[PDB]
Amino acid sequence: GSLRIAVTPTFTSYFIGPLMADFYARYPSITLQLQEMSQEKIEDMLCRDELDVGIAFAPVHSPELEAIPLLTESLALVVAQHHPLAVHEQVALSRLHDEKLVLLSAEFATREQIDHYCEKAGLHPQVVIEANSISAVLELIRRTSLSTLLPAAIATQHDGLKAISLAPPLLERTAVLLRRKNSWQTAAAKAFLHMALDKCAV
Amino acid sequence: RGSLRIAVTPTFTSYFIGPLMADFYARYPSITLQLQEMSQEKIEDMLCRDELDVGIAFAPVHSPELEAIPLLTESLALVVAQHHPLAVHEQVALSRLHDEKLVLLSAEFATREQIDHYCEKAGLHPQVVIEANSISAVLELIRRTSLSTLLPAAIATQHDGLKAISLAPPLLERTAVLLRRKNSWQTAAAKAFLHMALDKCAV
Repeated sequence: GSLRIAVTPTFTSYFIGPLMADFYARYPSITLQLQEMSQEKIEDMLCRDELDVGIAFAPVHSPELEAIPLLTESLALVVAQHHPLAVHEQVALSRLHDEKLVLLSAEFATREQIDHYCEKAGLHPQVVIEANSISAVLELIRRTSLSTLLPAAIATQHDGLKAISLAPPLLERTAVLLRRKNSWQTAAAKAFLHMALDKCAV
Repeated sequence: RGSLRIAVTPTFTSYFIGPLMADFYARYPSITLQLQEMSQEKIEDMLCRDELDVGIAFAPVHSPELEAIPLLTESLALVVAQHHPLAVHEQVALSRLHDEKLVLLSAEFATREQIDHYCEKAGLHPQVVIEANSISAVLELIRRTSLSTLLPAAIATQHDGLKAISLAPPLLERTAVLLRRKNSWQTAAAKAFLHMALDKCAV
């Protein structure tokens, strides 16, 4: 194998795709392996040299891993263009109380965070639908007048979808690139790192 | 105004379940829905333990306590972007796979397993340059490259930039099925769901 990549669920919906596409077009000779998994798994596998690169969020728990700040992803209210709030670019955080949501199941870290900071903010929106797949959530949102909580970037990837900013912010996480320290990377791994970083410089 | 737990195999998530769940929700907004995609072995098991109300997978069903209602016929196609050299065709010879550089689902997936099986059976050994454990990742990769993939043609009708090329002869054809535990009485939500799923397939 030439390059094993693992990322937490959300990056699969807007980040890793465009990146691996570019990487492949540049170094077609390198075969790629991509797996979306929980940060615990990514960290574990990187320590066991079962993965070359990882993408997750701070803080990193394993001391043997190095973390390179990638980007700051903040959750937003993702809706269809026909959702009554779509007319806005930003709405009060208090708007969530009346939102009927479609959320990822507890399995996902994002959901976990949503629950934590919602209760923290005194917000208890009604979860009418739950799914264990981001795409399913997006699919349901496109066809309904419901909403979801996901990083804003995912919305820029779909026309019928729009990300509404929350004021004040519910959750903001720092995306990071993970690799095992004191471990020499292949030329592929290094070019990967570089490219990932060049993409977040815009 | 209660609940309804649904589970489907990976491929249905990318074209079937979404539109159906949205319709069901608009029709019966009081019912809270639970959707989970997983291996058929898990769906079957969970249905047996009354942990799921409805399942969607393929024939043959292994568990004898489960009932199986034929839903539709899903056949694998070569899915590519519109800028893919073969996109101009609607159907191509199965032999064209030898020259295709693919992006496929990993072994974890049943579809992948099937592909590897019938490919070998057909004497086809295409080169897999990229593997992922998510259909969306595969599709995302195909849209931005000139690579192809093997997935049920329907998936393509959900994306503009994508197109499904029919294979002649066909590589794989599976029978989609609705799963529920027999001798088990369904809720009104479960029943209405079953109905809607069938109305959508002209079944």
